[PDB]
This record gives sequence, structure tokens and C-alpha cells, in this order.
Amino acid sequence: GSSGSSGVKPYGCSECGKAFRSKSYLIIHMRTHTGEKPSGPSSG
Ligand SMILES: [Zn+2]
Repeated sequence: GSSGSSGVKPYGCSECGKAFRSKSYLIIHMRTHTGEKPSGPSSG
């Protein structure tokens, strides 16, 4: 038995699959998806 945290947030982008404690953070990020070059560091 060891530390077992769930860690959840009201926001979780689907395109890449990230999260942002705050909404603003998400939007600012979406920019990448919306605009060209949506998939960057998201390799696998
Ligand atoms: Zn994303």
C-alpha cells in the first residue's frame, strides 16, 4: 500500500488529453489545436 491519489479537474482537453486547474489555461492551450500545428509533443 502506497500513496494513491486520483487527481481530477473540471477541465480536460480531449485533442491531446491534458488538464488545467483553471479554464483560462485550457483555452490558451487550445490555441495550438485550433491553429495549424495542432499535434506537437504529443507523440505517444
Ligand atoms: Zn489539447
